[PDB]
Amino acid sequence: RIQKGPVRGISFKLQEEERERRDNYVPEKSEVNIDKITADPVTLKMLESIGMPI
Amino acid sequence: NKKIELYIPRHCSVTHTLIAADDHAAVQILVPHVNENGVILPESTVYTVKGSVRKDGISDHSLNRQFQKDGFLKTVVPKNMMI
Amino acid sequence: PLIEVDLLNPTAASEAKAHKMKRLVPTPNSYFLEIKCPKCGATTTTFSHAHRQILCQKCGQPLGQPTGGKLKLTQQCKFRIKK
Amino acid sequence: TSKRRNNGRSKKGRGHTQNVRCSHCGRCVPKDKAIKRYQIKNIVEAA
Amino acid sequence: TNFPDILKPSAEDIKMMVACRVHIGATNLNFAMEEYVYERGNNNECIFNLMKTWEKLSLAARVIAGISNETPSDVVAVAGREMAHRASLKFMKYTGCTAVAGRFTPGSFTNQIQKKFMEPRLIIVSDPSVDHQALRESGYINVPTIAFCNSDNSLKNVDIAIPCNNRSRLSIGLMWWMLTREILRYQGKLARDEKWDVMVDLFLH
Amino acid sequence: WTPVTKLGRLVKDGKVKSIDQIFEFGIKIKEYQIVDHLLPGLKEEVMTMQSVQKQTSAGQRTRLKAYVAIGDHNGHAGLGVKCAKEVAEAIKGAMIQAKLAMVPVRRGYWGATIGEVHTVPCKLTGACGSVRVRLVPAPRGTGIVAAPTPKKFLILAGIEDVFTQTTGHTKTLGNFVKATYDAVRQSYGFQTKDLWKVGGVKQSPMDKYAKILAE
Amino acid sequence: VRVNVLADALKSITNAEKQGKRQVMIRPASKVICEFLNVMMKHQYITDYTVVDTHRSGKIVVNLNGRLNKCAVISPRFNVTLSEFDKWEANLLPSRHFGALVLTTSYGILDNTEARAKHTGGRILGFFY
Amino acid sequence: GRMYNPGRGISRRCIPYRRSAPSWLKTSTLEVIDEMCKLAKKGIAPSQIGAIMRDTHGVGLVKSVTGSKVLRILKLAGLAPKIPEDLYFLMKRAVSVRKHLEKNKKDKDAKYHLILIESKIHRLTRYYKSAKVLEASFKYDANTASAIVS
RNA sequence: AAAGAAAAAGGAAGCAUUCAGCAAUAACAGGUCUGUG
RNA sequence: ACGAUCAGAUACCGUCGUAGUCCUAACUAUAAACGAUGUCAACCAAGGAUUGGAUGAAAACCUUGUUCAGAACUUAAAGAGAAAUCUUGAGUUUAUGGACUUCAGGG
RNA sequence: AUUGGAGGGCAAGUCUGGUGCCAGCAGCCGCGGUAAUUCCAGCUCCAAUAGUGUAUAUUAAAGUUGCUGUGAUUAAAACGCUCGUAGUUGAAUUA
RNA sequence: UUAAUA
Repeated sequence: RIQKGPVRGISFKLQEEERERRDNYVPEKSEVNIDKITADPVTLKMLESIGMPI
Repeated sequence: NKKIELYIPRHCSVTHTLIAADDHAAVQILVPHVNENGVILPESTVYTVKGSVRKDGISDHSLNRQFQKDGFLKTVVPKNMMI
Repeated sequence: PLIEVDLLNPTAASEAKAHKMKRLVPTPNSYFLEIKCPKCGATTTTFSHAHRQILCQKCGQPLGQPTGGKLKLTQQCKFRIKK
Repeated sequence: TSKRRNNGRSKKGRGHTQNVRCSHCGRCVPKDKAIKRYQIKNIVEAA
Repeated sequence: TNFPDILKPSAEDIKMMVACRVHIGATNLNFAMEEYVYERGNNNECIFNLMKTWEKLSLAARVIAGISNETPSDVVAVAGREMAHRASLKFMKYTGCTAVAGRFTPGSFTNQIQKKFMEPRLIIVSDPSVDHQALRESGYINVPTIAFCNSDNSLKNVDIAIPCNNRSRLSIGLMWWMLTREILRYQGKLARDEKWDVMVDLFLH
Repeated sequence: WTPVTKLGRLVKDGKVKSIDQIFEFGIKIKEYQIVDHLLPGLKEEVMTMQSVQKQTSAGQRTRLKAYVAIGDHNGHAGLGVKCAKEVAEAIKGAMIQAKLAMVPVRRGYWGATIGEVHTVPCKLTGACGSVRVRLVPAPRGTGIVAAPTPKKFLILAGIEDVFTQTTGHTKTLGNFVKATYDAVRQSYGFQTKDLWKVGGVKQSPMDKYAKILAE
Repeated sequence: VRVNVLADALKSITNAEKQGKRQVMIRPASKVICEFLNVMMKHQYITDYTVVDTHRSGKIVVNLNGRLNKCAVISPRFNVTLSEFDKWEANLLPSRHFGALVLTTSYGILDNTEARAKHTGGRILGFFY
Repeated sequence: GRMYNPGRGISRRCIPYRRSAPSWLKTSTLEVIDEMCKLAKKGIAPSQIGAIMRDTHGVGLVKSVTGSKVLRILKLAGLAPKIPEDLYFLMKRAVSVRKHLEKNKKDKDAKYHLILIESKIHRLTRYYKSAKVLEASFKYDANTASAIVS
């Protein structure tokens, strides 16, 4: 079962090292956009109420 | 001679009532002061909430009146409730 | 209510929602109005929650029908609230 | 004592309800206290 | 004063919060969080006042940084929902405050003979609805609590509440990240005029 | 020895010198060795040893339930309950529970401030089950006008003069003492006129000694 | 129906303080209700109150500060003699230094301490700890 | 609540906090008195008389304009009915039920409510006699109320 | 998804392989003072 | 009154069947006539839904906001109780007193 | 220096001789059927003491008669319901 | 279907 997939009660050194290499992986280009934004018209009510336009 | 009182008890900052020795839900929140750069100071303002206040689900609002009064919050509690 | 508001100074929105008597100082929800009869130029002053058929002061042109709580003015009758 | 808050009925600001007859034993039971079930079946069995 | 001019949020944080749909609450509104809600949405969804969310967030961060200066281990942060396990663990990494990711054992705060007997001075909970067990134990050990509450949540045994969305991963990851960044800023370890190296995507699940 | 809780660590170092310091901030006591350290020479009084029984397939499972009361004669008292298969283990377990249930007893004067403090400050009522015990302040000469069961407890709390008016099934010795402990327990929770003043800002021992405890 | 408006007012105030409320509203205002509140204020059990006129025996708003344990009225106002003050005080007040009765006398509505000084008895109204 | 049945309704009228006449009202007391006395001659109850002025003439309260109540004005003008308005309307209802009861002898809810209605009459008559409005020689008789209340 | 279940093959052995030994808490006022210095 | 069942069965089961069941007039005046909870009044923690009005929005009925009245329900770490349970009270009671009537005193 | 008692209520004996569900003790629970802490006796000591037991009655205990002060869903106990006279209780308001 | 007692 371990070879097929992880097991809840089993945790070995190899499994922990694989987790640390993959969870800390950070994309070079973040998936949060900057030059698109854009939302529905009623979203713009709070941005302008707060005090900043897009 | 000997002191009359074993101790002088604390007063809840919301209800202005004594905190019993057995009140095991009474919290104490310390809010440190900050300098002009936003870095906190060793000193702090102490706050006390009685056990019954917390269990009713009203301690959060009751504190917000006290936090706003002392300046830690500015635009949280509206005017008609700022009492 | 667990959250409590100021009782001396109630907001306009809260006072408008309350029942006409349960306000701080009870006020009526009614008012006195005048209607411009379509047939002529005359104006008839009347109650808001009138309990009878209302005709023009000049001629017998009807202007409202009483329906259990407020006058039902005709679609071509224009009115202004007397202050 | 009171095994049920509603006394086992469906009764409220009434206080007398008509009787209905049991489907099996023919007993008289009040309309609200009776155990009502609905049946919708074909007149031909699946065989 | 007690809320100096430097603690107001920049436009980017308000830009980021809307990008992560933090402001959007649930349908049913609890009586305790009526103040935070600004106006019901088009589809009867509560929309939180983002200014009040930040004011509560900075106040919560100030309280945490006060305790965590001397003994960071006296702050315990629990995250019942799997969409907050990574965020709580990342908070543990950069602050040193003990974190609980899995199921909360009912008695870890009161059973002194138990080997995982943890004695905190402050508890942070990601959801009062999910983490009721940690919340209810604070009523036995005299410990204040901080919570990230949605509009439907019950505000019992909580003393500082952060009104925010706490279901979507973007909403959950951002608030933990913003809380950690503000905690360090009050601690002085992070200049208020510079950008944090770790981005939000590290906190997201 | 070998304390496990933070307060237990503090008292063993001799940092919390007064039991009243713990009561001020409402810190729970979880080690009976703490009370022994802070209140030496406590007096013991076992109120009763009632035997309960559980019906089983083979018969009855008899256990002995011990009600013991503890407390020095200077305003502290505690009541603990424990049931065990042996008298020796029942008393020892109840004795431990009595120390954990220590409570402060506020007492005052009757008519004037002539030392020393002798009687309860006001009228206090303890609400057990059907048993209800009322305590009334009394002049100097009168002893504890009460049944022997709560008189033994009221002596250990240092209350030299009091008046009592009991109501309910006082033959229930378990509830009779439990109601007395309830009346005394709320003596310091009742806000009289003399407690209106907030006093001065004090520091909790758990906050100002947190650096040493963690390290 | 409403027989004792002072009973309705004093039960409102105690219920407000048990829940820890900051202020309470009393719908029918009377002279006796105002004089009872003034006695409590002189001993600093309430902060203040404001009488709002509604042309219909208007309302009273009382501000409470964590101090009034219990204020109550007493059913039929017994004629209290100066020799009966101790018998009433021993029954209604928790101790000899804390509580205070309230009596209506020819010299106004006073408490037991200043009615004793003026050497006058009267019908008892209530008390407060 | 209501005197006889367990109903509890709070349907009331709310007098405004202005004891004087409104600014927009310019009619004098002479016009009010003459119009209100003209309605009194038409056989109209004071409760209805005030309503007609409020709906038609915009005089919603008469104590605000003339300084005295409707009944006092009619007493001064001699138009106050001998039998007070609330007692007359109660005797009219008792007669109406009693007439229906003649043909329908088996109606037991009408006999119950006739008992309640007539108890109201004896409660009001007791009060008015003590208030000297009704002479002590007045007495309600079912064999007599048919003619006086018609 | 898991603890597991049912063929079949292989095997000397595949019902926990089969048959037994030891076998907890509490109890009977079950038999023996005619086994006992 | 029959026929079963049973040791017997004057009963449960089956068949027949007088009074009664139904309407009118008149008596009777009792029920686990129960919410086993007297009538009136004040204060009183969170909700969702419903019956009937009023009042805005949304084109008689439906969907929503507010408010009055009605029969109910859910949650409580709170109040009470011997507990079950009660919360539109069975709460606000040894911190004992809002008004009135009826009833109980071991079996 | 006597009187009453030594299982519990209730201070005082798991001492020795007889007695064997018999005699009997026992205000109440109960003890006695052959190994009686309770019967009948011997010794010892428990209480009061020139007094000490018993019986009947008053008072407290009794918040088991309630004005202070009771209880009424299930322990006993809210009239089937409404009207109704006496009785009791009755909104604010006057320098 | 029938099924009493100590």
